[PDB]
Amino acid sequence: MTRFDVLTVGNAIVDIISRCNDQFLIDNQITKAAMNLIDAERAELLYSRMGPALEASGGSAGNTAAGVANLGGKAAYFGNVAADQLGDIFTHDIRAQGVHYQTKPKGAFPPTARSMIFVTEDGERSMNTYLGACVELGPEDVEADVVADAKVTYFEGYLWDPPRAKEAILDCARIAHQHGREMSMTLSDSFCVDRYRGEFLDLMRSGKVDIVFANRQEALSLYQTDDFEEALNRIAADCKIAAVTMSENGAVILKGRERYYVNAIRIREVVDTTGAGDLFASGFLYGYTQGRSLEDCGKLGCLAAGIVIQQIGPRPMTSLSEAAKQAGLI
Ligand SMILES: Nc1ncnc2c1ncn2[C@@H]1O[C@H](CO)[C@@H](O)[C@H]1O
Ligand SMILES: O=C(O)c1ccc2ccccc2n1
Repeated sequence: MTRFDVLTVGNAIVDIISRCNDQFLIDNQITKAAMNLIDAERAELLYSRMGPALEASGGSAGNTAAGVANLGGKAAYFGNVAADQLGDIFTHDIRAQGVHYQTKPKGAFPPTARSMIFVTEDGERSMNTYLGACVELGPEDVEADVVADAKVTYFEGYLWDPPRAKEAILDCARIAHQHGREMSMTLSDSFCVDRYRGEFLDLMRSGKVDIVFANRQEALSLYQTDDFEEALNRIAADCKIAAVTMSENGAVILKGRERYYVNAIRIREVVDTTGAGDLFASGFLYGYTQGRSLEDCGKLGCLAAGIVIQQIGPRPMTSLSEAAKQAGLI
């Protein structure tokens, strides 16, 4: 037996969430629906223009680990915060969910990462992220025993922005594969894919990544195409398993020549799309590490995604395991 189902690795971030009108995005030159990297000065500027807000632990991979644990799986997380109040919040929330989290802060400065997330009337989220302490994540933060004892190690494409995180990920891939485990990544964001297109392709083609998560936008960006069918064919050729999400249109899981389409759950109303892809990965990787069929992994993904988009904030505040039991996915 193993000690963990899923280890995730990401930018440790606290979210600062507010609703805005569409004009706000245009006036502030915020790219809608994207992750927008910002410096400390821009962070202060945007915050001064933001309305009253709510705070919640975030980080894409963090959300994913929390979601695995909520479902009843065993999760761990690597990510670097600062020794400050935001970091203490971050540490509390993820450990409180029963996720193993032992990455040690290096000091108080730079401070813990935060993302100002603006939710428009259509439920879309536009993130503005100051990386702070996340720039310090490196190979020293790899808990080798944790990687070795985890069935799957999953990481963000977003980790390619800070300088040394990629080296930790390469160490992770080596360890995971030497112990017969699997590696997984999410493409994270279509602009992130654009920044690191060749690098991400090489991760898949060299076999460093076994399982890739993408949405439609990321897949189209990856192969620089308007043709979604081309994108699916190419992604299936480049990685062992691909899980591609398509919002209200559900998901498709690809493995060689196999394709498994999965319907999205019908929604009351889309409240806030923040976390949707993260929780799709929770559900998928929980199913995968429980030995479930690829279709059933996709079902568990879409269930968790559907739940998170019906609340404010990125981590479901209700029981995913209960929801899966009621859905017969157990
Ligand atoms: N650069 C980033 N790296 C990792 N996660 C991010 C980044 N910017 C925003 N997020 C997280 O994305 C989550 C939504 O997927 C939010 O909870 C937010 O914290
Ligand atoms: O075809 C492209 O080259 C392409 C496609 C999608 C993109 C999304 C964000 C940034 C750059 C992109 N570039």
